[PDB]
Amino acid sequence: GWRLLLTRPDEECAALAASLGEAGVHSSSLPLLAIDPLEETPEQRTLMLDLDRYCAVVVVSKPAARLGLERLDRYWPQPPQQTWCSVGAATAAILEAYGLDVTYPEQGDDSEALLALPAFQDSLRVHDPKVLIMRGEGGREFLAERLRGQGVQVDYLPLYRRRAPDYPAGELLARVRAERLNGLVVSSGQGLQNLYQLAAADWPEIGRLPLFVPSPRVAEMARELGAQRVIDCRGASAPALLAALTSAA
Ligand SMILES: [Cl-]
Ligand SMILES: [Cl-]
Repeated sequence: GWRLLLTRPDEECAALAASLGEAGVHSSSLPLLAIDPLEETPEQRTLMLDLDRYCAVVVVSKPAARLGLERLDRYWPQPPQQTWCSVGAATAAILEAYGLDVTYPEQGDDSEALLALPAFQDSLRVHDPKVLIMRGEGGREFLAERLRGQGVQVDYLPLYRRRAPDYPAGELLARVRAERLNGLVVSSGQGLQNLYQLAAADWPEIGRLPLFVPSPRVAEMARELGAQRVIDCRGASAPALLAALTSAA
């Protein structure tokens, strides 16, 4: 059967490993990014104290929901009236567990899916619309750029930095060989980049394996890097990965 390398951050990695194990798929976890919470600056705290200026808040990732909820809880006994948005169901559920109503697409692989969602566009129907994006220190500029194009002002709240964990030399190749892995999962472009960087000289070998990517954009990024077997899952969730595994080899 399928024997997969997972490369997602540690917390999301364990939840995926468990789902895959429950479905009877073997996996080995090698997080290619670690999540380092950011120290809130005075300018960032001000954004949070003025959270009620935003008609929508977009949470781009599971760590952004977790860390973003900490600051919400810190500064808001009662959350202001605004629309909370997510790209996927899995990010939405962290917010939902807190008690928020979340706007998100059902297909939901990428920023585009949220951007095109009628419920999301409706939340922008406001005088001088302002949106807050909760995310890492860096990321995709697409959503901000597009929102600004429609006359929406866009602020970022960085919550964490993403860094490559330090592994003993050869960890990636050792894992693929020792665990007889026949597939790789990445869940983002940065994750895919870190994989290429860590593969280094063994990339011709590693790039050979079925590479399961969450979206068309990441699929394109992977071809550009020389990955020979690029597989587009319809999103980053476990069910999406299972359906993609069934269809592949
Ligand atoms: Cl992954
Ligand atoms: Cl970052």
